[PDB]
Amino acid sequence: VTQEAQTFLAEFNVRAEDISYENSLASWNYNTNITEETARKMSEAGAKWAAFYEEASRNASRFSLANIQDAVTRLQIQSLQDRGSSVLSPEKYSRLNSVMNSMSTIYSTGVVCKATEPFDCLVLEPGLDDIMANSIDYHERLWAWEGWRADVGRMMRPLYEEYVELKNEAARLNNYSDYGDYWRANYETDYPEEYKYSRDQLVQDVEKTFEQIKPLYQHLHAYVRHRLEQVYGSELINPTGCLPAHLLGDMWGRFWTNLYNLTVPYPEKPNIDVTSAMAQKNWDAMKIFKTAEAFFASIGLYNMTEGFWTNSMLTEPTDNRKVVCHPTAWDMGKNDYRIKMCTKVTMDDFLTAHHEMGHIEYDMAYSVQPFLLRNGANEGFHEAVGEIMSLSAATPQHLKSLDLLEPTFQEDEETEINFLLKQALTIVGTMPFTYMLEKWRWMVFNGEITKQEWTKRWWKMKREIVGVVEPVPHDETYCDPAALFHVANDYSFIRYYTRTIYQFQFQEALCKAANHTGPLHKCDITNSTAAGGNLRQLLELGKSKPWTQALESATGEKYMNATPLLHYFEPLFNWLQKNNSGRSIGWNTDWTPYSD
Amino acid sequence: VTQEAQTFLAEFNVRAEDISYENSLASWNYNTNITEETARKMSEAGAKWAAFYEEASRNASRFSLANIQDAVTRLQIQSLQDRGSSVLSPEKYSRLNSVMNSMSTIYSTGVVCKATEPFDCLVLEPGLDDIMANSIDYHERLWAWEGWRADVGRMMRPLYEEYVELKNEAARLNNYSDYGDYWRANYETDYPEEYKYSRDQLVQDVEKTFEQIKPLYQHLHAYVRHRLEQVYGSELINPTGCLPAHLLGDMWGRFWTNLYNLTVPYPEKPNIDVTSAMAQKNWDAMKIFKTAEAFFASIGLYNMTEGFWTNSMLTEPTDNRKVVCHPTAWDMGKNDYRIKMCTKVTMDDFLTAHHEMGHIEYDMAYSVQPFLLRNGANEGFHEAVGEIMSLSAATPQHLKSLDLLEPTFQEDEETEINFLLKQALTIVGTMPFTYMLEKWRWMVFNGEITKQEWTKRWWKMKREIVGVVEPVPHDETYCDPAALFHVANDYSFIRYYTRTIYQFQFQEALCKAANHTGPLHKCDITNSTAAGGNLRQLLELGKSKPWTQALESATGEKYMNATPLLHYFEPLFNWLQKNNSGRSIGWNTDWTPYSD
Amino acid sequence: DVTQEAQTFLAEFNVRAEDISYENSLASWNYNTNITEETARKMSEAGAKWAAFYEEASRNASRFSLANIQDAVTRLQIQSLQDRGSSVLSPEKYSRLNSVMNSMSTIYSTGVVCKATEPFDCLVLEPGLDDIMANSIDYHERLWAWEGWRADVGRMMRPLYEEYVELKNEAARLNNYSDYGDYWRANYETDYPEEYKYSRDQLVQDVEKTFEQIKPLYQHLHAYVRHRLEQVYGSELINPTGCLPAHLLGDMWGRFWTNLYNLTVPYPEKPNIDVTSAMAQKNWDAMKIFKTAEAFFASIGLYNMTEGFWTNSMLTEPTDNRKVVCHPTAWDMGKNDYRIKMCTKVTMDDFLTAHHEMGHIEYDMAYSVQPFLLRNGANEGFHEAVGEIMSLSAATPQHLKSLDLLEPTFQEDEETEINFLLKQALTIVGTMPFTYMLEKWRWMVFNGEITKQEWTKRWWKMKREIVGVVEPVPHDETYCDPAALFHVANDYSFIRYYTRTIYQFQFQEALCKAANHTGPLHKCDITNSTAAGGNLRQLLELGKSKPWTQALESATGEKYMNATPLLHYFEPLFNWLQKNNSGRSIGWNTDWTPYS
Ligand SMILES: *[C@@H]1O[C@H](CO[C@@H]2O[C@@H](C)[C@@H](O)[C@@H](O)[C@@H]2O)[C@@H](O[C@@H]2O[C@H](CO)[C@@H](O)[C@H](O)[C@H]2NC(C)=O)[C@H](O)[C@H]1NC(C)=O
Ligand SMILES: *[C@@H]1O[C@H](CO[C@@H]2O[C@@H](C)[C@@H](O)[C@@H](O)[C@@H]2O)[C@@H](O[C@@H]2O[C@H](CO)[C@@H](O)[C@H](O)[C@H]2NC(C)=O)[C@H](O)[C@H]1NC(C)=O
Ligand SMILES: *[C@@H]1O[C@H](CO[C@@H]2O[C@@H](C)[C@@H](O)[C@@H](O)[C@@H]2O)[C@@H](O[C@@H]2O[C@H](CO)[C@@H](O)[C@H](O)[C@H]2NC(C)=O)[C@H](O)[C@H]1NC(C)=O
Ligand SMILES: *[C@@H]1O[C@H](CO)[C@@H](O[C@@H]2O[C@H](CO)[C@@H](O)[C@H](O)[C@H]2NC(C)=O)[C@H](O)[C@H]1NC(C)=O
Ligand SMILES: *[C@@H]1O[C@H](CO)[C@@H](O[C@@H]2O[C@H](CO)[C@@H](O)[C@H](O)[C@H]2NC(C)=O)[C@H](O)[C@H]1NC(C)=O
Ligand SMILES: *[C@@H]1O[C@H](CO)[C@@H](O[C@@H]2O[C@H](CO)[C@@H](O)[C@H](O)[C@H]2NC(C)=O)[C@H](O)[C@H]1NC(C)=O
Ligand SMILES: *[C@@H]1O[C@H](CO)[C@@H](O)[C@H](O)[C@H]1NC(C)=O
Ligand SMILES: *[C@@H]1O[C@H](CO)[C@@H](O)[C@H](O)[C@H]1NC(C)=O
Ligand SMILES: *[C@@H]1O[C@H](CO)[C@@H](O)[C@H](O)[C@H]1NC(C)=O
Ligand SMILES: *[C@@H]1O[C@H](CO)[C@@H](O)[C@H](O)[C@H]1NC(C)=O
Repeated sequence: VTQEAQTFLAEFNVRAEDISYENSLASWNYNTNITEETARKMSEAGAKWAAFYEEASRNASRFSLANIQDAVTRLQIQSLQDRGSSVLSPEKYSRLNSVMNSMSTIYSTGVVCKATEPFDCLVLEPGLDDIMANSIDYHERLWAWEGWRADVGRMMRPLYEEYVELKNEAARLNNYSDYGDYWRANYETDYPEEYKYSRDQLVQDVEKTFEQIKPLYQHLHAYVRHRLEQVYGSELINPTGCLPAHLLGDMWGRFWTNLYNLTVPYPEKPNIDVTSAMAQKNWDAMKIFKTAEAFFASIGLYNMTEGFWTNSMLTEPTDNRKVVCHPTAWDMGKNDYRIKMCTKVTMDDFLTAHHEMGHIEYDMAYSVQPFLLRNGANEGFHEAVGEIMSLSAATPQHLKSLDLLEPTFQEDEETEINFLLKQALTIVGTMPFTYMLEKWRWMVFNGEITKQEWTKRWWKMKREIVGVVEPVPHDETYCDPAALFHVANDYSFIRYYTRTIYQFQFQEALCKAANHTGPLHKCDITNSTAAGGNLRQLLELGKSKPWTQALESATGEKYMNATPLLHYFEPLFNWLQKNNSGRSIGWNTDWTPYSD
Repeated sequence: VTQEAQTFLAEFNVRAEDISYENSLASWNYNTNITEETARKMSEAGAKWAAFYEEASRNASRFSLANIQDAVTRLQIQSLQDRGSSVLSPEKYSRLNSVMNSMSTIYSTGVVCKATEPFDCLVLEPGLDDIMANSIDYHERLWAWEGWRADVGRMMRPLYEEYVELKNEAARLNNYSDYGDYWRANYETDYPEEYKYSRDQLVQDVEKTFEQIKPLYQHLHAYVRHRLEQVYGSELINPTGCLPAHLLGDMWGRFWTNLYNLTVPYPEKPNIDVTSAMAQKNWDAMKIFKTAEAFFASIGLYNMTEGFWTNSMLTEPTDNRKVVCHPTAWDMGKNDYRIKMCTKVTMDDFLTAHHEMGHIEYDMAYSVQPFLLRNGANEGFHEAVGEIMSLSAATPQHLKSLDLLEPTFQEDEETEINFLLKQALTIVGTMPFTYMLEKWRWMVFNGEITKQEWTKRWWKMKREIVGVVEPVPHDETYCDPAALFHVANDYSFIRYYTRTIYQFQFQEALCKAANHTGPLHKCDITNSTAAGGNLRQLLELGKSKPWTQALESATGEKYMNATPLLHYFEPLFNWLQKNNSGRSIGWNTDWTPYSD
Repeated sequence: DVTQEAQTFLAEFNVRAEDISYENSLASWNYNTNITEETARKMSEAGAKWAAFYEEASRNASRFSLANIQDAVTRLQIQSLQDRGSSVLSPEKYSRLNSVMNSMSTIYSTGVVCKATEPFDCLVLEPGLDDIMANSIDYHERLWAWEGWRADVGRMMRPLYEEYVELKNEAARLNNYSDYGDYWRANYETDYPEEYKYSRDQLVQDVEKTFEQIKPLYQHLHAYVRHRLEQVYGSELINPTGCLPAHLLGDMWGRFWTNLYNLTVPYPEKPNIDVTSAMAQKNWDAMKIFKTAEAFFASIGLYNMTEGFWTNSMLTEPTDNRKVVCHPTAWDMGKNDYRIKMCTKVTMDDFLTAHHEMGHIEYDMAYSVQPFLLRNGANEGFHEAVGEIMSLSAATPQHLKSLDLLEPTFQEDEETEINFLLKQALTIVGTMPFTYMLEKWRWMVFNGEITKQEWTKRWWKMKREIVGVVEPVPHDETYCDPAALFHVANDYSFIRYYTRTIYQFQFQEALCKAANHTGPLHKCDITNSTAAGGNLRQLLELGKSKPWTQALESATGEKYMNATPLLHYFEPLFNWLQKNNSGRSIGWNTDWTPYS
């Protein structure tokens, strides 16, 4: 029984590595060389992965987990046993395909058109993304926002209602309750009793730690809301009500980082922008990577494979070749670590480079585990591992190490509150947003939000949870969640929440390992070797052991804990309490622009 | 002004000699003992030398060559009027030192790391090298080649471009069109008449002698090509196209010597194994350096000094201290001649013991000349002098005479063809590699090759002139010339080309003077006093007379002639004309390992 | 809310103002095509009617809170209109300034310097001193014209110039500007779209930031001319290591070095590219010039010329018909009236001028569709910049050969290319230090950084500092040498030429992108590129609706002035200038003057 399980697994893994290697290959050649053959050869290789993974999961299903003896085979044979969406019929399964594919190309090809002159039609990326990052014209930020919602979003709704049907349907067939139970199962460490964690206890710990985080945000919300008035006027911001989504710093208010210029604490102070110094010194892309390399190399982490320095696209491919420049790390496989990035000589990219080289390390580290176990402990682990590198690299003492800053930079509590704010805008402001978004999706798969309360219970949950109100009413011809890439591309979103909490559990366990004396935000893990130890011990695990066990072994705690996050931000917490003395620290759920 | 210039050289020759002797001291001390205190003192010495020669150079600039009658004092106040890198502003001097100082420490610290498992990083000092000399794995030789280029070659690229800009500015401040023009100032014997050689003439005559060698290079090329199809196989070697740069037997394809084992014409015959003959003759490093001086005194010349015996490092001083084991012959100045060498009992180091002592004798003959003229008649001479030596030493006449070859050793063609072949790998394989490397710098300093087409035009010349294609496509992010030490450490290269022609013009000259009749390759100048008389007259010259006069007085011809070489390699060619009847001398300059 | 009241006020202002300024352009067209006294009367009457309408309407608009206007467009108009300009000042101080301004302008036009020998005949600028300054090589004749233009006319300005700056500066402050230099620097201030802002300080920084980008280039062009001008004037009058004397630079100021080409021709035995002869043979009039220019615009996609253009425009000096302003200008008369004023000849310079002055007409006819108060180039330089990219493509020997102006057998070797590139530099690179330093000395005089007692004292310290030009005769505070320029006596800004010359190359590179032409930028013509011309249409159709920073982005990709495409253009000359500037210097001693 166990003999055949290891036999079958020994067969699969061989043809599997070889066939998804063809799929990393075909995908690379698409993203770096965007044409139509590459379009074909990518779906031609994806299809081969789908049907080999389909059949092999049916084969795998034959094996009863009760009659397996290895903790390691059970876990392999378990995960391969998830037919996921092949459980449904070929007609229904391809109706889910076309519906999912149409949602996708609707998103990709969207456009909202101006109202005068040539009726110029503008695309999300980057036209609309550019207006939502940099514009302060209330009515032009609205223009883009309600057009993206009433013209693409409208084109989403019927599709999404089928998607939800067919996804829920398939899900149930797999002994899950809704397609949100399917996704929660990523957090399920059932198997060791000391480390048992259910799908339920994910929903609970999510909300629980949000609540631990809610206060900080409400001072960030009350802060931003106030210097949002200075720019748009008292007519347009209710001092004490929810904030309009079009005014949040990108298309959805996913992040608030573009509202920095409007909400910088101490404006008369400089910044930590090294792009200046970086470049003064003829600096190039490699130097960014090769310094990222010596960071990890300093921690006793893995240098970069030769395949890495050849087969990566680290810079934009000069001319005549189109590229999905979004930074990405590919565990291509068969020992093929590559990074995709149209790198520039900027501080953002410098930290982005650290972040992406982190994902590789993780991929190299757990290269040792068998093919089916070579992924992060759970979904939000990869991301946390990545970002903690940016946490250390961005510090001023590390930037004084690399000569990218003169010993003149004063740690003025001003630039400390400047730095911490830009961080929270990004890192805090997304945690209600990401929680509410994936909640709604859970509650729709739940059926708690019936199909006739979608646009009602969405914008209600926006107002009550996130502090964010619609500037124009929406009926049920809109599908505001499918306004966002991940909702319409069949991607989970809770991970970005669980990234955030985990990365500060990590950063604190790591900055304890190196005698760190004081403010978390001034921690750099470099030259630790000791921290890197704990860091290597987790990363080489992939999914070999429950996410609970590796969180405890590296940090000391078996469970998601938002307290370390709250440490990383205490100075700013204290600051928002003291600035927002005369404001209420909360929001109304009855004021809307329309009601004003 | 003759009188004063003379009085000024009077002051300089004494001050100078004394200071660069302290340098020779410091630098030697670094190479016989590699610790911190030695490198520092070495650098402090290089300072005082560098400063002293600037002021000196500046004072000689005051003078006026055409108001100096004595060609001798003309000559001396000339070479003293050249600075370079010093003419540059006090701020740009540092920018050039750092640029090179990081280039050079980039090449020394260079590693490349695998992915197979414990990611193991390998330097090029004792490793990546071994992989290129001893390997048959296309993929691993690609692993090191491509990786050496995409870690280091790239890591040089923004540093070569600065060096090139700042160095051309110095050459031009020194009234030379560019840094190529600067470098070809060596060959300028434009002062004495009838012997004027202009710098651009070197360019033409290097090319004009190159063409004479194309027919021998191309057959040698087209033979190994076939020897490589039988190792790596027809879908890795194009039988009518270039040869992939990584299969060539060192890191750069510079010398094809380690390819003998693949390419040897008669692998069933025997090689010259005086090694084990030296082994059972209880030989030691001393006995080698003693049979070498005993050579140098049968050419009627001088034995070694007492300083050579006690100051030289001839046997590796164990590992109790660390040493630069590259074999160098040091003319330390103030009458002090040393050789640094990690001599073992290898037929090869027995040859390099003759070759390096050759340098010393040349050093000693011209010791009678004034300090600023105590150097070889041009760069090419000195590295040739020592070669005409090892040419004689290893010819089985000379070996039998040392009782190191059987009293009845037979010289059938099979052994004389295996011998000549192996040599031609060493000596003919690198004539194209060398003409084409130095061309490409020349056309970069000149401006003919622009930064947008630096590596496009690099690899295009590697194909046309050299018959050698890249295994991986390289873009403008690499700087493949600086993957090689000489390029990254600011060293002129054509000297290895001029050398290889000279050594054979010299050696026919001396085989004539020795009434040697027959194959040039079987010539020995031992117990030849007519030979040595000729060679001493040339050797005392130093740079006192035009290198043309020098080359004329000893060999008759006063310019480079590729035809003594075509004479030494004549049996080989006739063999490569018949052996390649079925092959196609030539190479397509289009096919690549990556075009299907 | 005020937007609506302001749109009513506009529409009532635009009708009547289009109506009056048309009369104003008419009156003054009638003046510059027919210079009687009745035409002076009517030109003044018309100017004063306008002046009244503008005092009268900028008052009516002063009471309009710009922040209370919703349209960027309808705000930008009301903003412009809100500048009283010089109308702010008293009735007494406005007439003062105007009369101070006229007597400056008339001194300039009527100024003479006389000879000193026989009937003491006196010379004028247009058909007099200019020729001496543009043909002569007799040092002491050039000194006569340059030095008599500054002690007759120049000194007739000084008191008027001091008065004018004090008056023009009150106006400034009363209009909320810190000096008059600020008022001027306004043109580049764009700050309505918050992604696309610019401040009057940023101009100063960026003019200085780009000028440094160009200094190395202008230095080698300076250092080449100086060696040439020694060759003529000898060693005692032109210091090899020092500033050129000021009366030896091509015209009365050295605004352009163009007329030194005869003296600094790189390869003077090649066939010249003056097409003046070929047109002479082919029997061209100006109508052929203007029709080939038209067709050029036609060829790119831009419009042909209106009837009103051909029948109204004076393109030829009136034969037997009164006096005329010859200087090429291009009149956007109003009411869809486009014309050109010019005294064209059959000479290439006018041929190019016909492309660059039909370019303002193309710009005009394009933004015609804009509102009246928005019918201008997005800043000073844009307008001149459009024309100068028309002359670029017109001036290439390739575009010249196509018109049969060059022989079909015109060897376009790199010697005529470097010959052609040098003449471009002599007009273009020569003038940028000229303009910057001058504007820099104007701005600082208005600042107060340059007090009255140091006007001339500072002026020549800046000539010696920024432009490498020294005065052959000492001057003092009874001079006002800067007011010997037309634009200084006639209150015209100047930084435009510096900004124009920077824009034209961001333009040319962006349009040669669209034109599918690769290679040296000097060889790009854009004729028959409907594509190139369409991009140029969507720029040109804007006028001033959107900010310039944003115009530059939508046309070149970039938002800020960039010296780089101008560096690419001249890059070949710049490498050639380095080689042919070897035993020379790259700079100037500020201390040496031809009298000290
Ligand atoms: C990681 O690699 C380093 C060497 O690579 C670096 O590359 C550059 C980006 C620059 O940072 C250089 O300083 C580095 O050299 C390894 O350190 C070297 O290892 C070799 C062989 O083990 C040794 O001979 C050298 O002396 C070392 N260099 C120094 C400066 O000490 C390091 O061991 C590698 N670590 C891992 C985990 O792969
Ligand atoms: C070079 O030295 C020899 C003697 O030293 C040699 O040392 C050893 C290498 C050994 O193998 C032999 O070659 C010699 O022992 C000089 O020759 C001797 O000179 C003396 C005095 O002039 C004479 O009486 C001896 O007969 C010579 N010995 C031989 C073997 O000929 C020789 O002069 C030296 N050469 C020069 C250029 O100084
Ligand atoms: C601009 O005018 C041309 C016609 O120009 C005439 O002929 C050319 C050879 C040139 O020499 C001009 O200076 C002449 O005045 C227009 O081309 C004509 O377009 C119409 C309609 O598009 C077509 O029927 C004719 O065949 C064209 N004439 C030729 C000779 O091909 C051109 O469209 C005008 N461009 C504009 C308005 O932008
Ligand atoms: C190699 O160099 C080191 C350092 O230059 C020598 O060590 C020094 O020896 C002297 C006298 O013996 C001491 O006073 C110094 O303090 C030593 N310095 C250091 C850094 O140890 C060493 O002697 C040299 N080795 C040989 C074999 O000569
Ligand atoms: C170059 O020439 C100058 C002038 O003759 C020498 O300058 C003097 O050098 C002495 C000794 O080095 C100093 O004591 C004086 O102070 C110097 N005087 C001046 C005016 O420079 C200089 O030494 C010469 N340099 C060389 C290397 O020969
Ligand atoms: C070519 O082949 C010979 C024998 O196959 C190799 O010779 C060995 O070389 C090493 C180092 O040079 C010596 O220490 C050994 O003693 C040699 N072996 C024998 C049997 O003599 C040689 O290494 C090969 N060359 C290459 C480039 O692989
Ligand atoms: C990109 O793809 C096209 C067509 O698929 C192909 O012709 C081209 O050579 C490719 N370029 C690459 C892979 O660099
Ligand atoms: C020029 O002006 C005078 C007086 O204003 C007038 O009489 C004459 O006709 C005018 N000529 C032209 C061509 O306008
Ligand atoms: C300014 O206001 C006066 C007063 O009503 C009006 O008569 C005049 O037309 C206005 N001038 C303009 C709008 O130029
Ligand atoms: C540079 O040196 C050569 C050699 O004499 C000379 O002919 C040339 O004129 C020198 N150039 C300068 C600018 O001094």
